[PDB]
Amino acid sequence: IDLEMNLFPVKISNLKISIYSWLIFPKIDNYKVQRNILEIALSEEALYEYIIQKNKIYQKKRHPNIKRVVLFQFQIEINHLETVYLLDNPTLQNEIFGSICQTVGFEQIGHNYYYSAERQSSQLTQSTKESLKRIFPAIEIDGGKYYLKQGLTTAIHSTKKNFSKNAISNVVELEQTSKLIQKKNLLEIIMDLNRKVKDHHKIENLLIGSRFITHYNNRIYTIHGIAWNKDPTSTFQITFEEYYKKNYQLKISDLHQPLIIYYPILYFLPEFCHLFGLSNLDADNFRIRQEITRNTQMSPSDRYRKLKTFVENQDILEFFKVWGLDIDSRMISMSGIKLPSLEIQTQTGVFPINFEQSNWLSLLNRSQVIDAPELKKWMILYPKKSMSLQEARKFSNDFQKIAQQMGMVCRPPQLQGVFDMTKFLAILKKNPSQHHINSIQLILTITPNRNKTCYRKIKQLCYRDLGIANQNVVLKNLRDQKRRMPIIRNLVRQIICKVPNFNTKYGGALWKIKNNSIPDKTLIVGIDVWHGKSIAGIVFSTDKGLHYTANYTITPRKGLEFIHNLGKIIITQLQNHYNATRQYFENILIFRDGVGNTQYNKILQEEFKSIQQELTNSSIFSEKHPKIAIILVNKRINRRLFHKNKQGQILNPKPGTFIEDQYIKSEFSNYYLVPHFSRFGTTRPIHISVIYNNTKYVNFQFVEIANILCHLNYNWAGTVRIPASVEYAHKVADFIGSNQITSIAPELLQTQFYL
RNA sequence: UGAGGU
Ligand SMILES: [Mg+2]
Repeated sequence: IDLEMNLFPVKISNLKISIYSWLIFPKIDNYKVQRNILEIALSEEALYEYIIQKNKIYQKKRHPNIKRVVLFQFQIEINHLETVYLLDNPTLQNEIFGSICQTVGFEQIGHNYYYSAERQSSQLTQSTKESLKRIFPAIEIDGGKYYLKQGLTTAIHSTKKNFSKNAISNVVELEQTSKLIQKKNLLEIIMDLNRKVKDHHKIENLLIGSRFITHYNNRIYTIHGIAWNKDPTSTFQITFEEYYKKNYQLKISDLHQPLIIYYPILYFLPEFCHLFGLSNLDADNFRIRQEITRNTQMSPSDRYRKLKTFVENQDILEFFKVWGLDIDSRMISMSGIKLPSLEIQTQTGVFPINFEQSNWLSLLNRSQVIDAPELKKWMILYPKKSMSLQEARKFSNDFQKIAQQMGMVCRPPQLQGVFDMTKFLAILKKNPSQHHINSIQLILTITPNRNKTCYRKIKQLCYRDLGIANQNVVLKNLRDQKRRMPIIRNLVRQIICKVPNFNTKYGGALWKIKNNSIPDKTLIVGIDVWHGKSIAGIVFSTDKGLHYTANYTITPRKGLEFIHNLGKIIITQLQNHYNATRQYFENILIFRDGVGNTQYNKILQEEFKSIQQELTNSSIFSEKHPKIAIILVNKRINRRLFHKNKQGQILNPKPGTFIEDQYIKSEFSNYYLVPHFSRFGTTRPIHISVIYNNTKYVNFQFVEIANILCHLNYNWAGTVRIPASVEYAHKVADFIGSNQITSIAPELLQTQFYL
């Protein structure tokens, strides 16, 4: 099965690069006049071949330092600083690549590059310019409100003894990425909110956590606060108005505007910012989401053609070859391996997946469930202001009949309406005896407001004070009839997994696998971190990826990603399993989440040493050490795989296909897995990094296991991208962090409360 | 917050 790999083999010439430093006698840092005067000076000296990267200049040939006064509108310095070969340092190679991509027309936003119209270089011909405009058009969203800039994310990587026919020195990764910006500035948004909200604190709540790009400097930041008592007229030590006039030459319109705060404390003027991504007021708009998804999702044929016509452009290739990087227009020839077909089973029948058919909602709608606890004393909460009595009764009735159809035996609930929708549960917690808090197994909730404060309040209060699981639906999302029945069926699906069982205190199980490649006597561990007070979530599964007994901890330092006491909470669960079953786990697979960018490897080794110390210290488990496997799986990658049929047509790789990365120079064995299926567009794979292994089975079985976990995600009826043990950990972390839980009641920890 | 891929 032939495949193509979006890494172009780049032949890099050992060009001698000279680094020059420039200074300007006047105290001007306008980011545009400095470049202009530098260009004037370079033209005066007549060095056409040059590269400008902020404070340094790249040249192919070393020439002496020239300083001269430029008569404009004034001493321009040149200082030789560095000269090493290009081949040795990938950092340089990336810098020249980025500067060239900036020259050809792209703008460096964050770490990516995005096309534009004004910041362009004239040496490009009109045909090439039109082709680039077509390939990377600035799409308009919402009829003049949102820009959708389409550009490339790039990286230069060294090869690891590549077979081809000669070994290539380096490869280049190219990914087409679309980024959304909003036309309106921050000041307009805050004024609009103040018009209707009329509450500064509520405005801070709505605006906090959002990302914004400043255009005068074009850098991205996160909203950490807003000072309303602070005005541009006030002074700060190096007034903000004078600071912008001198440093950036931008006229200020609002002298009484508040200033947004982004501490490492820096203050930014909202009139010169723009929100990042979809607006919160339109976050879940169906038509808006459909339009953006249509405009950013490229069919595999479309994406492949776009990439091929971009790379095959002889003019851009000449531009890059000038600076020693000869990109090969062809693509890496490659042969992949398809994992064995997987068969899903339930309590009713056995139905293999075979080719495609990677969604099985029909199976769950026409069959029963595996594990489901009887619902006896469950509560139903509906708003009494938006009172629909007979509608509430019929909702209870159809919920009951669907639960009966799903194999989950259910009892009539206690339909109760509240004005407050929050204080009823407070009264419930105040009186255990009257309300029988321990008797309630589940409290279904209906809130019509969708506000993120009430929802967080109910999910935190039901889990920190009572320990009764709840399920939330927005009343508007329920009133319509087109997707009401699917929504209620998915409600049954989530409730099955979200209510504790009486026997083993476990959640429900929806499907299993007929033949799991997961070896017997194995504890699958999935760990993720949500960084905000940052929380690390962990999930252990003694069975072959069926039930997860989650746990959480506070990462010692905010922003840091390293668990201090991983070994303690792992040996605790091993001891619990030994006490329960008098059995010792033969294998322990750790599917930790992260990016192995030379820091996560050290962190993972530190965690491994910590767990080794704890487990050797453990008297019970010292003499028999369970085998350990530390495997990194990654979500945010810019890699893709393209598939070729006999007729030479682009197609998504068949789901479950995988490959071993023999090109990137990494110390550990990497694999690329496409687990899922998407109807439209190329599907982004996942990066299985096998950092540490002691277990007998080869890494191929590990990739197969990860694919199995992918084909076991209970939240989505069909296959998913990230293996369930990792997404579950991420969901644990997101739930604990977002809802500010002080401590989850231990009884619910074994339940799948994160779904 | 019906939910995953985008
Ligand atoms: Mg949910």
